[PDB]
Amino acid sequence: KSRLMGLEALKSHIMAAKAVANTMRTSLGPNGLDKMMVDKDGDVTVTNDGATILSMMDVDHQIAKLMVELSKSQDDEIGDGTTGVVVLAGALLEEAEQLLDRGIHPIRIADGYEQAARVAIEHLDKISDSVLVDIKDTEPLIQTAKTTLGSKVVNSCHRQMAEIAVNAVLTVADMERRDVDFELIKVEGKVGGRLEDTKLIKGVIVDKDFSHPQMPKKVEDAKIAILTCPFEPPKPKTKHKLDVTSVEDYKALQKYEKEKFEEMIQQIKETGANLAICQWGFDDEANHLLLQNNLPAVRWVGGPEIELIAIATGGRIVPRFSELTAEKLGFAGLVQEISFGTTKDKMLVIEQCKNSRAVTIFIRGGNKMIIEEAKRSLHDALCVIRNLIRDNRVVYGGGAAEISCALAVSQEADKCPTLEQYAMRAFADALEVIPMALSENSGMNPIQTMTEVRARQVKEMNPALGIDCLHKGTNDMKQQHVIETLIGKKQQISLATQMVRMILKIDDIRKPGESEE
Amino acid sequence: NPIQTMTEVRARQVKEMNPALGIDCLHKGTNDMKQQHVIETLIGKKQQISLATQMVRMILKIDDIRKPGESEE
Amino acid sequence: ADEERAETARLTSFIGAIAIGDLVKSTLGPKGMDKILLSSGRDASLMVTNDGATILKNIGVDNPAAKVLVDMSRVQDDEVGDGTTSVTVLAAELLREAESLIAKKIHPQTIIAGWREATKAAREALLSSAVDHGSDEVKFRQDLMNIAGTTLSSKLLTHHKDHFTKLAVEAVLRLKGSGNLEAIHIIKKLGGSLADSYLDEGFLLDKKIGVNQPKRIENAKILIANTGMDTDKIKIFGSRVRVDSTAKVAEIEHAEKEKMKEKVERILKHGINCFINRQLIYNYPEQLFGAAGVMAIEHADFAGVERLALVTGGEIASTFDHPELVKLGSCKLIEEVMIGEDKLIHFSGVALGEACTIVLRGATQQILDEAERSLHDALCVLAQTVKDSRTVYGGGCSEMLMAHAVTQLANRTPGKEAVAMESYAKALRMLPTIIADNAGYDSADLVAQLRAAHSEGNTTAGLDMREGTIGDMAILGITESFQVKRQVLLSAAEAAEVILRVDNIIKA
Amino acid sequence: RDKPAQIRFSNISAAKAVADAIRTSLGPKGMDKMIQDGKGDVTITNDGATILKQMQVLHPAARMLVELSKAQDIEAGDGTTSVVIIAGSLLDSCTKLLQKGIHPTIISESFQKALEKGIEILTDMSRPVELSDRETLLNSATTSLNSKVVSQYSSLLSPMSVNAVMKVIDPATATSVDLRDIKIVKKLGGTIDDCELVEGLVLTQKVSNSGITRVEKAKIGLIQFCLSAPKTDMDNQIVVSDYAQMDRVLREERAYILNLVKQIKKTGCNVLLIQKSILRDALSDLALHFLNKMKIMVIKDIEREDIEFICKTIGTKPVAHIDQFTADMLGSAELAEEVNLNGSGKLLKITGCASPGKTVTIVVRGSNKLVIEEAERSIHDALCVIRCLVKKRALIAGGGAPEIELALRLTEYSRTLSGMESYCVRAFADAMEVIPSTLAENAGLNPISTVTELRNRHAQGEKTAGINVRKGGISNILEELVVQPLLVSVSALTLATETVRSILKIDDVVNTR
Repeated sequence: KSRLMGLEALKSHIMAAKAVANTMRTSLGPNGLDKMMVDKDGDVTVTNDGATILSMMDVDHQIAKLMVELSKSQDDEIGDGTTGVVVLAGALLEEAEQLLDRGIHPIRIADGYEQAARVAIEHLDKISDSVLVDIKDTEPLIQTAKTTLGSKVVNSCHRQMAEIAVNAVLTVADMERRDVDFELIKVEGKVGGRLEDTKLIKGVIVDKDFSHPQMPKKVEDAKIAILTCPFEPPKPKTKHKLDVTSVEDYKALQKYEKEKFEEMIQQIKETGANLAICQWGFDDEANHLLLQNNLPAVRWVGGPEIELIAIATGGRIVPRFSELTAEKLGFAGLVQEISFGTTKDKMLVIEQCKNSRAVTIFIRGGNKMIIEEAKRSLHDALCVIRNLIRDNRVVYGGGAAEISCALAVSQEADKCPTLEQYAMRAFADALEVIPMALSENSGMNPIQTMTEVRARQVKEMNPALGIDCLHKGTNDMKQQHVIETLIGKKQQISLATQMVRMILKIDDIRKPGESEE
Repeated sequence: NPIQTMTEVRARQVKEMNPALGIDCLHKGTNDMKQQHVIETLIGKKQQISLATQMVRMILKIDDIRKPGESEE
Repeated sequence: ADEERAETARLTSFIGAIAIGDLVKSTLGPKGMDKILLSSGRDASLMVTNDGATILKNIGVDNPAAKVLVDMSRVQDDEVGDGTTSVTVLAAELLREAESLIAKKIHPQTIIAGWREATKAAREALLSSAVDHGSDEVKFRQDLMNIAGTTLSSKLLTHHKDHFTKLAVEAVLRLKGSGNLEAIHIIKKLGGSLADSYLDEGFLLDKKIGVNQPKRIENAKILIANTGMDTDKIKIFGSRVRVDSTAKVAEIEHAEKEKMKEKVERILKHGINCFINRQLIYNYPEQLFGAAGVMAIEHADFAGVERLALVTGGEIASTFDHPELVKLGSCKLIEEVMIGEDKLIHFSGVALGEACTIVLRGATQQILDEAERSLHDALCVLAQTVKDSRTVYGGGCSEMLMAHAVTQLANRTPGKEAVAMESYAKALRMLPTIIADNAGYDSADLVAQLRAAHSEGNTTAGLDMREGTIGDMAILGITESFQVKRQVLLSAAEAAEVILRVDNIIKA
Repeated sequence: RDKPAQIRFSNISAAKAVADAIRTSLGPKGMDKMIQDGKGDVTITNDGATILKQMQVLHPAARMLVELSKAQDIEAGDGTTSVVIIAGSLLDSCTKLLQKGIHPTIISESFQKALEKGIEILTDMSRPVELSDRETLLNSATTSLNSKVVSQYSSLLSPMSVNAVMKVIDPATATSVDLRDIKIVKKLGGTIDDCELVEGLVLTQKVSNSGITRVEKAKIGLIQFCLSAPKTDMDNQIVVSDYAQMDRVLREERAYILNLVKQIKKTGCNVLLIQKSILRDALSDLALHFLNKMKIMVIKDIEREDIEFICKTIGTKPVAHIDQFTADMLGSAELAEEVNLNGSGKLLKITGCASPGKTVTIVVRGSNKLVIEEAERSIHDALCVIRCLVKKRALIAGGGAPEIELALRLTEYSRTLSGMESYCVRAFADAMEVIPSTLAENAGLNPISTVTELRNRHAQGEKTAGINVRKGGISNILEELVVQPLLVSVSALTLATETVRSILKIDDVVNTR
């Protein structure tokens, strides 16, 4: 194989770094123009989302490696911020060429990017120190879910989504805990609904319902019998499923399998519950018996969901039918089979007003692209919202923060006479590329457009108002309500600024060429 | 359109012959030879009839195309 | 992954719908030209296609941008009807419009609202010459009739047009508040009739009567059966395998012939002379069922008695085991109607009721296929003509009016995007242009004049590009429900601005 | 795009290239072909009429001419070339109009104009014939049979042609009396004179031996079952692991069918049409012996059309299983006959069969195949040329001549129409005259003599008269003893007319996914 060093590597790193910053820059923000992306499979994905673009790209290099990696630490915690962290890393790398071309060693600038990465996140700190409680922040949660639902263009009237993300974060992730819960938030949805068909389910919706509507739709508080046990074909994991191969076998199994389920569905109710959640469902034969034995219960519960309805409800674990006991049961504040407004989306909810250990946002949509349109949008909302419901620290987005940063950055950059005097100043120059590439997408000349904000910063020297991010012509950060959590913007940088510098410290690469990923 | 224009005074020949009307060579709204007041000397067109088939016959006349390698000066 | 940057992406955005649009813009518009599908990737074939999807889907759509419209234009056709050829050309128009504006170095975003807002005010100007024709039922008749004949047009239909413009409106004038595809029962076969079709009294069914069965059934009370017999009747003992060797292989066929006989026990219990079921029986079975003396009809169609039960007022049900799990159907006759050489067992309980059977007799399926869609398309445009009885002037006259207004608008409306609105307005008059030379006529004057001419208020007077003439859109009958035209405006305007805003395409 | 423009030209390229050499028509002209095929297959080819259908071409534009070939023949039976060769005349005008700049739709619509104006004149010239009387039936058969294989055997085949249609003849004139009703059954043995037009349903059914269903009250049945037996329909409890186990089930199979064929014999039906549908294989190979043992004609899985001929013509339907005897929906035949001419040949005749005033059956007979052929094809067009008269009566000429008469007189319509199409029809109007020129074209050297005069002569003979390609010389072409029914060319006109505008209806070629 081969070892490429210095300028070779220098042209190995920024090269693969430069192009993917470009696909996202015309994808950048709400005006970022979406990208249809098609697999070898005949697939089609219209993506302005970098992480989705990165999920769409298997493209090959340590950069393309780190890129698919870098955004998705921003996309879960903070959500929105996925796009800027990469494109700006390229812009930083875009600079380091000319800046090493000035004869400043890549590690001579390297600290200067991070050194001046301080002022930006430090300047972000200055923007809005506000932190609001759930019931107060819920408007800023949806006011940010104005923006953080905005980029996917599923936002207004989706204040449903915006509000269901308010409680979904609060329900499981506390405000004081500030340990991220996207794991105990259950992201859920189904095709055939509608974007405006939207709900936050507090407990667990199990997809299948009671074996009949001829038995009540409603199981009361708790009494959920947690069951791994066949009332339909078991398909056990220890042996293999086979069915009856003989004529006398359909005779006896029909007669045998009925009276046991008669006994067992009674034995469930003997052990007791108004709901038996079975990993292995009721058959249609066992359905009429759940009717005949006069018990409500769920037929099908997921193999994992038998843990879910156990944990997510806090319901005390009943492993199986043989472990059935009265004191151990799955729990509910109530149990319903809920039509969501489109009977196509129909679930049996085990709902938690007692303890929700998995809170379920249930989105709906005409199809899957539309619910995912909502969900990743709801995600980034739910993300920033959770960030904000932890600490409501916000910042006016669209770069007017960075336009205010870059000036203060490059100034405070010059203060250290060390060669990063200049190098940190060039760092600030990169802070201006995202609203730039946004102003491109906005239909505006970013050059003049930023200088409007520059002038506005010359006016303000912090973002309050700003330029367009959505394309309107009312140029505001505050009144347009272009606002991001103050956290993730700093996290964008922290993710954006070092990877460059980290790639700066690693130019020594054994490769025949870039494509090794 | 020439094809279109032809079809009209064509249809006119079904209507009318040797007509005081015709196409508009002046690119007018009226297509005539009279409201156009376009004309030639009945000499001229007849004199013009003379020449066309005169070269047609003329490229025929002899059997002799034989040249030094020069049929043009 | 293959990264497609904007240079070819916008370009590929343009080529996809244009390269198919040219094919359908022949078919679409008025008729000076069509698509003759010359078919070989799959076969040796020669086809004549006015259908967009038959042009779209048969040919390789593999362009990721062509994927959009071939997917999106079909739905528009699958929704309101005749949207394949529409959403394709109209966005392909915009692709040309974008291309210049692209080549003019203009933000696609700047082009978005420029078209997208222009889409509205055009749909608004579309709503202007949209003229409600619901006045009387005779108006609503001839509205639907003009509209039914509107979607059928620019397509090859032999005897179809004049009969369904009766039927489609017939299906409408019975349901009153919608049209009936739930009622019209399309029955296709080989009858030797060219396109010739008719409203079928009751519903005919195709079987040869023979063996011992007398062919005609009189005073027939049908016993509705949702479950018949295939060959062996299915119940507890219904299956056996005795085969230990090659003799039993031939001897197992003989064992199941017994199972045909026990089927008689079930039907003889019900007692009704006429037993009509879903599942067919064969001629050797006909021996056992016909000698039983009761008349057991095989393959009696669900939608057929669904016709009856609706019109006869009775109940067609599901899950038939014993006679009363479905309310007994009442027909006047179970008869055999002989159409040419055909023998068709024909159930007549009612005539031309609010559920009709429609017998489609043709020697070719493709015409019967494209006849169904244009019927499937019209009734939808007729069912929305039940809702919106505005029939907006078609044949490009709508394009003109919208092109004139939006141009007038772009003049004042933006300070910049007057680029795209007129560009939008330009794409409007496009669809008119391609077909006038197809009559030989000059679109330029037309789109210049007749637009402004009828956008100065001749709006009824409009484009006959079959004759290449200026004629009345209402009187020529060239016009259609305000929805479908706006509906074919919705997707195509949306179809273009998607790949317009697409500046990169990943390819795995 | 350029592709839309070139492909119609590329269509006009491959298509028009084919339809032209498609005229050597008639004549002893041009050297015979041993055609190595597109796959390398050596084939000796002659007589363009069949060489039409024979032709293997590629591309959409070339095959529509085979499609065009197929069209005229089945329609009339006459003028197989007449429909195609004029597609050479069509695409003449087409390009020149596309070279004139005329629009495809106008060139398309130009096809309909000349067509209407053409069917005008061809009927104007054509001299009406009576399709009821034996006379022009014989005469149109005559000239056709004079252009068919046997001129000598055109004699007896003529009443067998004339009576065949007159069997199926419909009141006065109408387009009817198809060749499907006619069942042409090749009978080995006999001669062409021995070819026999039979009034009733005759079958091509060929079963074992003779005396088999020669009897009286021999009905011809259709059975959509077949007979039973253990190891036929009824069960076997015994299984064969052993040749001895094989024997007792076949013995019990044979013994039971022997009773069933009695029940077919007592049915009055001495021909069952045994379903090609196979139950066990249905009718046993052990059974065929037994049905034939009762003088009942069944060959294993009887030829399906015979099943439909008995359905169509006779009205026979299946019956109950022979175990039940028969419901006797088997149609009414008091005679079904196996005729051996010269003591040879298998022909099932159903006499006394139900026939619906139609299904006349010519039995084309001969000791050779060629003998049957020379008869069979000749009578066919004689059947056709009379079917032609019945369908559309009178007569025009033959060999393309009267089309030049149309061509002269159509240019006059091309004079009147006063449109672009008046020129377009005109660009086509005289493009018709290429046929007799190209008919006489292919035989030789020092070429140019007769060709323009093959056109010029007719216009000299003016509007009534022209040269007769078959007998030579100028006259009224419609009767030199040169005729085809007025149907044949007006049938030839529209088809090629139709098919060519499709090329213009082509915006651009494609290829399916």
